[PDB]
Parts: sequence; C-alpha cells; structure tokens
Amino acid sequence: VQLVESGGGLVHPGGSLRLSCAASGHAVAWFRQAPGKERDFVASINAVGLVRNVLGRFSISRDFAKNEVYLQMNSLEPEDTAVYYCAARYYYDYWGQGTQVTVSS
Amino acid sequence: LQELVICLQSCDFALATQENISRPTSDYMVTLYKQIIENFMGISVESLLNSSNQETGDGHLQEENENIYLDTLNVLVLNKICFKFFENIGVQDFNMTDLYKPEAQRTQRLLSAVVNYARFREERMFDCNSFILQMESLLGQINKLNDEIKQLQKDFEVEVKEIEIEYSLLSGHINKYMNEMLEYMQ
Amino acid sequence: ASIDAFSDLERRMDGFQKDVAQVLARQQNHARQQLQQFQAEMRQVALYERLLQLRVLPGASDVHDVRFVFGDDSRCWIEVAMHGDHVIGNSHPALDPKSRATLEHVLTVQGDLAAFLVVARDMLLASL
Amino acid sequence: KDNLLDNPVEFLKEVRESFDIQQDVDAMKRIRHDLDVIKEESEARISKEHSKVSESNKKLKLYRSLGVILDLENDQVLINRKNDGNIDILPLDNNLSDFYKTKYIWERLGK
Amino acid sequence: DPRPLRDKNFQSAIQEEIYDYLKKNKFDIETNHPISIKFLKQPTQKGFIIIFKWLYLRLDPGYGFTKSIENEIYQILKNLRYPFLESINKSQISAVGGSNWHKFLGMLHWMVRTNIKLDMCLNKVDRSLINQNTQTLDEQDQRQERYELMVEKLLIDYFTESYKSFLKLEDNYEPSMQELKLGFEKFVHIINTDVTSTELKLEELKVDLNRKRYKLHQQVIHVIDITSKFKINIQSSLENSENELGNVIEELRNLE
Ligand SMILES: [Hg+2]
Ligand SMILES: [Hg+2]
Ligand SMILES: [Hg+2]
Ligand SMILES: [Hg+2]
Ligand SMILES: [Hg+2]
Ligand SMILES: [Hg+2]
Repeated sequence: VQLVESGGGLVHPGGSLRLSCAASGHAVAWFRQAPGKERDFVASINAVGLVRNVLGRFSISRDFAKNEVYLQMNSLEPEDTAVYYCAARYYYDYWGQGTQVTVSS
Repeated sequence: LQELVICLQSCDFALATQENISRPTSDYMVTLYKQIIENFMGISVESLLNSSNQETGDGHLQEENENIYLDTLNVLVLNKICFKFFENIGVQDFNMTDLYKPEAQRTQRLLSAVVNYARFREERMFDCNSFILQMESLLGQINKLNDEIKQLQKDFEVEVKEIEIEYSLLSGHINKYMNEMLEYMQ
Repeated sequence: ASIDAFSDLERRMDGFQKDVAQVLARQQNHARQQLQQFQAEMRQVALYERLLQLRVLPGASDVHDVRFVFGDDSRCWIEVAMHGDHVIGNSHPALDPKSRATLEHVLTVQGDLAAFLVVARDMLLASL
Repeated sequence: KDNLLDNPVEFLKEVRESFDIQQDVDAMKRIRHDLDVIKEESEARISKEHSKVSESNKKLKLYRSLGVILDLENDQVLINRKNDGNIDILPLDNNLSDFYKTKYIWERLGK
Repeated sequence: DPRPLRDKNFQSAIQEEIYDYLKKNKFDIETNHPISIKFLKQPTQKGFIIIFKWLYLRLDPGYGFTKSIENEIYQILKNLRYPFLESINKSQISAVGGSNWHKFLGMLHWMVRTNIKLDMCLNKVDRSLINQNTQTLDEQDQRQERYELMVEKLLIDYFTESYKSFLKLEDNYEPSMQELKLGFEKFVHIINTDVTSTELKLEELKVDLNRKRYKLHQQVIHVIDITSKFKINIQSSLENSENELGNVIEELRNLE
C-alpha cells in the first residue's frame, strides 16, 4: 500500500489548513512529530467513522470512495508546527513519508 | 472334451461340465452362451434385448397386444449375437442348431477358440496399462475439472448471501436510526 | 432487503440529512435572532442614560410610578404618575408648591414631556 | 484480485458497529434541553425584556419622543426638537467630553 | 390364426409388403427362380420353397437345409417359436399348393413382416452401438458414465478388431501394430479436447462470477462511502448546533 500525503507547508497563524492522505495499491489516521519531540498520536478514523482522538481545532474525516483521510486544522497555533504522518492499519503496517507543517508566529 | 471343460472352468464358467457339453447338449447352452458373451463382450444381454423392443412408448401402445413377434424377436437377437460372435472365430454358420438343439463336438471347439483369444487379449492388456492410468488420468482429469467449476459457483453465491445479510442489517440499522430521530423532529 | 434497492435509501437519507439540517439551521437562526435583540437593547438601556444622564426607574410610589433620575448619583430625581390629574409626585430636593404647579402644567396641559424634563432638571439642579 | 474488497462482510459489519445511534440521540436530548434553557432565559427575560422593552420603550418611546434618536450607523445622535425639518447632529466621537456634550444637548432641548 | 387371412384386402396388402421387401433386397437377382417376380397370387410349390429358404437363411444363415425342405418347415417354425404354429397341421405341410394355402400364404407374410422388424431391431442396435462408441456442467450429468461406457465399448472394439487380425492370415504383419497406436491416439486426443474445453469454461465462468463479483463489491463500496458521509454530515450539524447556543449564552449573562 502507498500513502500519498498532501496539503502542508508554511501557513500563517489563525488560518486554516487541510491535510489529505490517499491510500493506493481499515483505519486511517494521523500522527505528528514536533521539532525535537517524540511522535504523538493525533487521531484516527476507522473505515466506518469511529473517531478517536487534541481539541476541537483538529477534525479528522474520510472519503471511503476516494480512500482518503483528512485532517482539518483551524485557527492555527505555533505549537501545531510539526511533521504530520499519515498511517493506516489492517485493524502499524503502513506509514506516509510525513508532511511538514510550519506555523509562522 | 475334457481339456475344453477344464479351460472353460478355469475361465470362471462353472456351468461348463463334461456331462452337459456332451451329447447331453441341451437348452442350457443358451445360458452358457449368455455367460460367455456377457463375460468377454462385457455387456448385458437382457439390456440389449430391452433396448430391442422399444421404439416409442409414451403416446402409442401397439406393443402389448403383439406377442406375435416379441418372444420370437428376442430369441433371434440373442441368436444373432452368437452368430457374429462365431463369425469372428472361424465359423460362419450358426444355423440355430448350436442354441436350440446343440451338440457336443460342435459348439465346443468354437468356444475354445474364443477362450484362447480371451487369454491372449488378457496378456496384451498389461501392455496397455499406461492407458489404464491415462484413461484414469484422462477420466480423472475431466472429473477434477468438473469438480472445480462446481466449487467456485457454490462459494460465489455464499459471498453474495453473506454480503447481502450484512447489508440488510446495515439497512435496518439506518432505518431504525432515522425512525428514532423522527420523534424529536416535526 | 437487497443491496440493489440502496438507491431508495440514498434518498431518505439525503432528505433526513438536510431535514435535520434545517431543524438545526432554523434553531440556529432563531438563536441568532435572540442574541441581537438583547445586545441592542442593552446598549440602548445604557447608551441613552449616558448621553442624557437620565435614568428611568420604578417609582417608590404606587401612584407616581415613574422616577426620573438626573446625574451620576441619586442626587436629583422626581417621580411622576402615568395618568391622571395629579401627575407630580414627591421629589427629594423638595421643590415648592409654585414650582410643582409649573411642572404639573407642563405635563398635563402642554403635554410636552421633554419640556417637563428640561424645567424639572433645571429646578432640581438649582435646588442642590 | 485487488480493486475488490478483501473481506466485504467484515467491512459492512464494521460499518454497522461504528454507526453510533445513542450518541447522536443523546446529542438531540442535549439540544432540546438547550432550547428549553434558552426558552426560559429568553422568557423570564421576556418579562425582563417586557420591562426592558417597557423600561426601554417607555424611556425610548419617551427618549425618542424627546426627539433624541440614536443614529449608530453614522456614529452620531440626532436631536429633533421642533420637527420642522431642522435637526441637531451630535457626533459620538470620543473627542468631546461628557460634561460639554450634556450641557450642549440640554441647551438645545431648552430652545 | 387371430388374423383376417381370408379377407381379400388383407391378403392384398400383405402380398404388397412381401413383394416390396423381397424385391427391395434383390431376392430375384440373388435367386433366379422368381426372376423379376411379381405378386404370386397363385404361387408354385417350388417357388414357395425358394422364398421360405431365402427368408429363413436371412434370419438364420448357416442352417443346413436337407434335400426336401417340406420336411423341415414345421420344425424350423417350432424353433422360431411361430405363434400361429397351432393353426398349421403337419399333414397339410406336404402339399400346400392346395386348398389351405390361404393359411400358408399368411405364414409367408408373417415371415416377411417379421423379417422387416428383425432387420430393424438389429440395425437400430448396430446404429445404437455406433452412437455409444463416440458418445453446462450441471445440466449434462452422467457424462463420466458415458465416457466409461465409451471406453468399455472402445476397448471392446479394439479387442474384436485386433483379434480379427490375430486370427486372420494375409494381413497381420504391417497393419497390426500401427493400427493399435492409431486407435490409441484418438482417445487421449478427444478427451484432451474435453480437458481444455472445460478449462476455458472454467475461466470464462471466472469472468462471469468475476464481472458480477466486481460489480457487487463496487456497489458495496458505494454504500459504505455515502453511509459514512451521511453520518459525518449529521454529526457536524449536531456539533455546530450545540456550540452556537453555548456562545449565545456566554455573552448574555452579564447583568452588571
Ligand atoms: Hg455366443
Ligand atoms: Hg478365458
Ligand atoms: Hg492396445
Ligand atoms: Hg433633577
Ligand atoms: Hg405618564
Ligand atoms: Hg431391436
């Protein structure tokens, strides 16, 4: 399986951002790693929409017909800067290469 | 006479005896012939006689009231089998003496020729035993193949049924969901 | 109970999906309506009092039930009735009968309230 | 082999099990009780808004009937004392003080 | 005996069938006694004997006839199990060209018709055998039984022919061994045709169940998708509804 991440980059604070991850080739989810910190579980959505999370500024969704998961961030903060990794499991078996997210103060 | 009876008995014809194949050669010869052909020709005489008497039996019945020809025709068929059968081994006259008023020295030599054949052929069979495997392999191949198809489609419907089952549940679930929500709206 | 009929469901869902929406949206709009009403009035109930330094309070009297308060404290106030021949209540600064009669005539005869509040304000401030 | 569901029955079972009814229902009981709260807040405060729309429409039909009209679109107040076609326009700018504003207004109302 | 033998119409028809069979099978050419023979309605004893001898030799070739056949006719019929035998008197057999030929004439016809049916009864069997020697999966059952019957009768044919050689004089040298190999190739060949035919049926069925299967898993995928979007949409709407009132209240409770 291939996990294709998109939607990152440099963004202003208080703005909004949406990360996409498309699977090609059950649950799909997001982790993140802040600079100099350990990887942290952001949240996951099962193929059905079980959501397990992080506060209301982050919202995960999925389009199953597109095999795509989405992480929406609102009112971006400087603590959000990190490398956001897509992950997928058969229930971790698959990982994305990571997508930089840089919130400029 | 004696050697002939010994051979025929060694062929698993128990009805062959010096007594009955001598001048006491009588109606039993029919039976004996039937046993020989059926054993060497690997066919049932009763079956061929059954397929002999039926043209079309569903709509029209003319066949119960003509006894005139039935028994006669069965008799003559069972004979004819013997006729060609003895043509192959060097006797072109069956004459219907060898069945109905048979004699000792007549039928015996011919049936002996037959036996010597069956033994020779029996030795030539082992030569063909790859065939027995091949035939089997061949007769096996089809079977294996014929099994495979069945398997597939049997599981096919299964996959459908299963899916359908779950789908129905989901459907019901959603309906239930909506139904309950209907209360608080309106 | 067959997947082939799922078309039908997509409809009822879609209907319910947005039926929900507006019984939500409806409520949402209603909520938005309520908030505004208060805010405006608040500013009103406040802003006017700031510009005129005039507060309208329930009167201590059953008969004269409208208390007009002038200034930053309770220093000046006058109570008037809502309807009748006797419209002038008891002001704390204690205006004399002549003045009270003048005011009474501004309210009852002239029927001009702005004038009444002008004269009353002048008198009460002058009586401090 | 792919472009196909590895186990679709498990997928649909899954799809049924994470469809959470009681959660959404509880959210709707929630919304009803929200509405009821408001309705009582609106309401006991619609006697407080019948007393602020009577306090305000008594001092607003009254203040307005004094000729003082809030124009907050333009950040100003209008004084119509004579209703003859002439009005006084007082900007709400922080510049002018409160004492001078008040004195001026009451001067205009006394004309 | 239970037949309208004396009826002139019956006699005519039966005479016609007799003549038709004997003429069709080249009776007169094979035996010149009745050269170009046409409807004996007044037969001759000699000729009668000729006809009987021919017909019976067709039923039972090889039968030795004595120098006087009139002596053997009754016994021949008794062996054949002639059903009307009781209506015939041994005495009347010596000279039948007299009064009672009406009976014996009938007999002749019975033979012909009998012959008609015999050559049928046997031929249909012959034909039938030919059919068994070359003899959707669910619909056609028992086929394996037909191939095992085949090989039973193919091994039979093989045995009988190979033996015809084995006892034969002139031919047995070159034509024997080659003959075997040739008969052997047909077998593996034709059933190989079967094997491959059923491999193709198998795979094209795979495209049947696979086209249907793919389509199905596709519509399943559809239900899953739009179901998920549906739940999600609802939940967003709910969440928003819950928040908005909260804020509305948040700003309105200052009574200062
Ligand atoms: Hg025989
Ligand atoms: Hg034998
Ligand atoms: Hg062979
Ligand atoms: Hg005053
Ligand atoms: Hg009043
Ligand atoms: Hg037959």
